Amino acid sequence: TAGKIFRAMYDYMAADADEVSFKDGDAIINVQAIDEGWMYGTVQRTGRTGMLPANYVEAI
Repeated sequence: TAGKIFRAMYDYMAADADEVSFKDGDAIINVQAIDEGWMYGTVQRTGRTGMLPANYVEAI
């Protein structure tokens, strides 16, 4: 029942207040998903919500 969840694999560095800073090993959820472009979830490491590069995080 809605248990896809995701996971990051790199230490992305937010460029502004629109992205997030998740590191490899941290987990995240999925409030949105533009696909073929960027993503959106709440950093479980702190709770900030922003965009994420699909070329960094992946599913598990």
